[PDB]
Amino acid sequence: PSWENIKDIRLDPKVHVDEVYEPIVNPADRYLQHVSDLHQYAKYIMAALPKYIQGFSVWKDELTLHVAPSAVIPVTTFLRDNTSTQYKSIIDITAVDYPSRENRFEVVYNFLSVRHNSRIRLKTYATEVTPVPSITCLYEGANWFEREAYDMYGVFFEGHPDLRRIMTDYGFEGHPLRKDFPLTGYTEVRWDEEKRRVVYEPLELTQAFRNFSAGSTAWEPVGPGRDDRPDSFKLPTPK
Amino acid sequence: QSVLVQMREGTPIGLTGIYQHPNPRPALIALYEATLKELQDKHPKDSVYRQSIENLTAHRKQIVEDNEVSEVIENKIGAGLIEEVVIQAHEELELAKKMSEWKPWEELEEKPLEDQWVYFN
Amino acid sequence: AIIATAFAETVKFSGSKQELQKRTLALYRQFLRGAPTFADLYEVQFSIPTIRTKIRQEFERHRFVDDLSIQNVLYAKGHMEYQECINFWKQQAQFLKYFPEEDDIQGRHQPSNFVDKFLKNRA
Amino acid sequence: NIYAGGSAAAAPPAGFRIHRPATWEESEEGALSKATKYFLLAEMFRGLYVVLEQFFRAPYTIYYPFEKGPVSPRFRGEHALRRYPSGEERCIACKLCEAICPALAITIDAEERIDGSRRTTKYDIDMTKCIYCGYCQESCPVDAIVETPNVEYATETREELLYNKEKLLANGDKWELELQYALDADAPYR
Amino acid sequence: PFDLEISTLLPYVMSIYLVSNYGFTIVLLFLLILIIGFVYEINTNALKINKHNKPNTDSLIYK
Amino acid sequence: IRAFTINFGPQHPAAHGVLRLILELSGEEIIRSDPHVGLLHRGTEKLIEYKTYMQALPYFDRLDYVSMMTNEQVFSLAVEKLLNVEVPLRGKYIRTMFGEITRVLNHLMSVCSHAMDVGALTPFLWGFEEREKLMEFYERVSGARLHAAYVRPGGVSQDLPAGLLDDIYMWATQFGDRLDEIEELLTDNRIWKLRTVNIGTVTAQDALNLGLSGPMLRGSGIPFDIRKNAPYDAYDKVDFDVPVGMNGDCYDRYLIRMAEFRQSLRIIEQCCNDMPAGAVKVEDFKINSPPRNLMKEDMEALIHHFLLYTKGYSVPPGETYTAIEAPKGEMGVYVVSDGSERPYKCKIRAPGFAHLGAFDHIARGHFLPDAVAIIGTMDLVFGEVDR
Amino acid sequence: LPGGPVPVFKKYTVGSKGIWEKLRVLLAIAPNRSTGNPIVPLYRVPTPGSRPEANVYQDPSSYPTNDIAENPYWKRDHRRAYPQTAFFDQKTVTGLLELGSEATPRIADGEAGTKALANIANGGVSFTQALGKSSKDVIYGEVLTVNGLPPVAPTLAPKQWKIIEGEAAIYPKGYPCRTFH
Ligand code: SF4
Ligand code: SF4
Repeated sequence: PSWENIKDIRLDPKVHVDEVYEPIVNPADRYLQHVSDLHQYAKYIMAALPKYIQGFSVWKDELTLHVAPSAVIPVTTFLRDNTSTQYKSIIDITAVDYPSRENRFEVVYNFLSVRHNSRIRLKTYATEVTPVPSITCLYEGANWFEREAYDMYGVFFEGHPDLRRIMTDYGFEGHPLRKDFPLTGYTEVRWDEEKRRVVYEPLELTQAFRNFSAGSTAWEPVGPGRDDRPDSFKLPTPK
Repeated sequence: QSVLVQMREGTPIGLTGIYQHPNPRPALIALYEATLKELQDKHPKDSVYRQSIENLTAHRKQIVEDNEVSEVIENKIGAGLIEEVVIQAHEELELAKKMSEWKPWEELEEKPLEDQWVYFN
Repeated sequence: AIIATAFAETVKFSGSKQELQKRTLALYRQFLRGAPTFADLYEVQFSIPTIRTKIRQEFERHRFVDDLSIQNVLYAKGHMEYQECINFWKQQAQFLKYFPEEDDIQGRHQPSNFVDKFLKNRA
Repeated sequence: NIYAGGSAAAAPPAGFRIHRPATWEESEEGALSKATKYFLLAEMFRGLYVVLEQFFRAPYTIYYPFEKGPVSPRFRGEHALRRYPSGEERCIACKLCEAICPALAITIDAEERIDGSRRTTKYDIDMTKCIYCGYCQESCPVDAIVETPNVEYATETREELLYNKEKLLANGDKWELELQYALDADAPYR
Repeated sequence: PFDLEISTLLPYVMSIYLVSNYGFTIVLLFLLILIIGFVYEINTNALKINKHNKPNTDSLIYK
Repeated sequence: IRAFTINFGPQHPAAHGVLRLILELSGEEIIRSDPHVGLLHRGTEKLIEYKTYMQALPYFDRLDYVSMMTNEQVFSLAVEKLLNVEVPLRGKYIRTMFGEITRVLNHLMSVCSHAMDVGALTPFLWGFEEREKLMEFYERVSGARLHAAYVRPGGVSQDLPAGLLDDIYMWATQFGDRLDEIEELLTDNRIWKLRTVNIGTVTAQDALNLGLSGPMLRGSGIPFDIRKNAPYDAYDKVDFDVPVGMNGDCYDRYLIRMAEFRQSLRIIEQCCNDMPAGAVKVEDFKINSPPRNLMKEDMEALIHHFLLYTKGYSVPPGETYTAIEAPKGEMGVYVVSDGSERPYKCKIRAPGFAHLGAFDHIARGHFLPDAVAIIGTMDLVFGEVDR
Repeated sequence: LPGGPVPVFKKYTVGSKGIWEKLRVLLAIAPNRSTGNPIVPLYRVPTPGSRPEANVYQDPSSYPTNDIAENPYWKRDHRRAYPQTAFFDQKTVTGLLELGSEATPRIADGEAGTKALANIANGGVSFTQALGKSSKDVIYGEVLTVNGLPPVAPTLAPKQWKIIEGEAAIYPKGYPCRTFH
């Protein structure tokens, strides 16, 4: 009946099992029934708009769509406007380069059907020279996102007010997330005394940067791996 | 005539920015019949798009046409709220008009480069 | 974010070399008109025709590019730097990037021959 | 049943239709009683009474040069190099601490000494960029660098902040007690 | 005027015993002019600084 | 012709953030705004391509520096989904309830910091005090305070102490009094209710068009939460109500944050009663370290202990976007695996990024002191937005 | 109501004395309120540097994992059993239409079935040509549903919603936030 008389917890019997029996399972089975479901949707999408879809792919319930560069707006309307397909909400866009291939950058989109609790991913491609159009005509927040991945890469968004750099130095030249562009950049900053201001002098380090990815196995030691493709949607063998 | 699909000021419902649409069923079914007419006008009968949405909106319109009260019809739909269904049907009405000019039922206009959808294999 | 800022334009890609040339000409007129604003705003040490003879020679750097679309990215970058300088968005430290050569006469022994390169093993 | 299409089991739930909000006349209390709470400021004096109650209770703060807050055994602060019993430097240059310091604060050169065993010639932490990952502790097989839970080592020059081998062995000399105490509570949970 | 009327009312309150039951009547007429002079502005909302952040009252009239 | 447009904050306008923010005021009414972010922009994404996933983990508790543990969690989740591994049961619950005490911490910082930004000084200290009590609970598990070298992409760094699971219950009984106490002078509060009744309305479809999430989207009325829509980490196995607001105002965005304390405490009640036994890391020694007991005894554990700390663990190629419900909002991460041991690329979706991007759609017409109450309930900590 | 107000002798707080307790019961908003200080001989005793439970502590492990005799690694492997990134061309979907499926193939003559495969695998037909070629039962079987409905955008685990409303709610009415779950 008072705080002096309260019991402790530090001395009591606790639960004490000798050895827990945790069963082993591959964490992909719980996806599989849905994943084989998802394919039927995805093929449907290609049957829906065959003019603009180069392909679809999926890997562990992440649906990925394959759109030409001059093809973005007619897909994204349909992804917004259909009752069966209403994603309504940009989540994040960015780019990834692959300088090995001819079309250099590829532009990725993420959406979120808040009605139907689903995600969808839209990949296009663009060389640094050529554009991709802006989805700021429909998705209102996306104009901020498109403002981001401009500066990191140089990949454009045609048809876009307020296209300008962000989250970098204003007088910066080049693009950071670009595999030719070095890590420390070109220019460092110090306060010159005599100009009573800071000046932008080219790079000098005390310690040279040391990566350690030079120690690396050529073949990726992960194996080929099994599939989870549905038995409907892989090719039937002859006979 | 003209139709309204979202009362932007009225008595509130749970979703803010949306208010209670007076007389949802006739506006809803006229908004349907616009879609039903338009896609038959402008889409050639091969396409999955028109054969889907004609079937879909007809199946939706059956539930709308044959049942009266508020809280039963939307559970028969399985989408969200009544005003919300009105807005999304309005939306696909806009969509089919844009598909009339963008012509999705063609073959693909731009092939990918064959060395483009290759990641790491 | 329906609306833009004051001078920002929707980016749009001119189909012809002539329309690009028209836009660049208007753009150089915009820099040249806003140049006395810059010396007030960025409080710079030097005079307005030095700003103007830089803005001329920077376009002289890129007078001889062949492609339409490489001049298109070049025009877009120029328009963004105009967008920065017309507001307070750059600061005068970042504004004085464009004159390294003006503020300090370089220093003793600028290497010219082979030998002055060689005695400091090319700096 | 069968759903429509554009139609999951995510219908609006039971009673999602919110009530029509109450007007002036669909209110249970009198206007005089409501306006008593209006003018006489009921929820103003209520929170005033709250903070008055907190005036008459205990504070929490401690006299920091005289009392110190809680210190876990797995707390981390500045570094030290342990030694063996009968005093041997305990650091071989496995370079794991160089390999996984994600700010590259570690720099080691090391040579085979007179007797032939490997020891570290120069061991150097850049404590400007020691980011207190503590991964450098978890990366030593022979358990040489540790996390001394000192934090009160604030310097006045950047020159003082480059801990070479000598400062770290001096810290391993100094804090040897507490590092024994900490590993007597952590070496199971490592 | 609302600062000024305090200094107008200020010679009244010193002499209020002399003006028994009648300077009451005069000053109460004075106040009852000034109070409706006040409730001019509150019905015209002269200190409303209203915002043009309107939620677009007009609905989706279509087609 | 334009307004006499201002710089909002160079240094200390909104606490915990460098909010350089252009405003164009016409009647002390914002006709338009333009926040320049980039002032904290360290460029972390360029760095994280040059370090192993092993090393790449404390980039992310630097990101969103008031809720470290959800960032830790979301990168561990992205890599566990990418690696096709499964964290064990004990690991699931311990990561879950740390991700909920971090939620308690995040709302405890954010609500009180917003109250200080408005002017209420008393929660700004009453909350940070209980935050110090939670600094202690970060301290016993992992390293020091405020930056936990914790959940690994294999799961959990290490086990608890011997008695934290007890001690946190002694804390959890009194957090309810210490929470209702700060509730008592802000919730009714005609000053606060005046300042926050319809300020910054956010309609439903415009909340979706601005990509917003978390407490803001749930304040607008849409019932969406990753803990219950696309569940994980035994949030299925723990009963948990979710609050959903009514208007689009900042007052629902306040009241939902007040509610999530009451919810995340119930998390701790259903976690501390039912913490199981079992391995706290992942089962194998091929994505995280072996314990230091048996690596001095076994030959096999050394080579794993060495390769994980020189090379690191090798990841199958592919790409994932894993997004979970940070207390700020939906925080996402998009990692693109080379198949090497460095991530070939890794984007973050910081939650406040679109919140800042949706500013001048909401902030039009309002006043300049009203342009402060809008700030700290979209929670611009600015560690998030640039990076 | 299972988590409602509990009295202050079960709250682990420094409390009060007994005439001042009798004072503050009459002077408080609610009596069941903790002053925030934890109890000193209970909270954080013994210190984590000296825990007798920490003396014997080997390892947490599970039985199919730590089993030395029975398992190999490759049965309990998880990194090399990842699913492959299933990629689909425009062309292989035309293969899925006309050539059929491993559920229901449309191809006999396994020698010439390869020839019927391969031109489509080289681009003999087009997709819209296959759509005109596909029958009503084909479209309603492997493109649309059996009622010919478009597939709903599918979800991992659909979470239906309750709305808790009454005295179990976290706010009574008047307060705008509801508490669905
Ligand atoms: S804790 Fe210090 S020594 Fe260890 S990795 Fe970080 S910076 Fe390096
Ligand atoms: S302290 Fe450990 S990691 Fe560092 S050099 Fe010595 S053995 Fe290697």
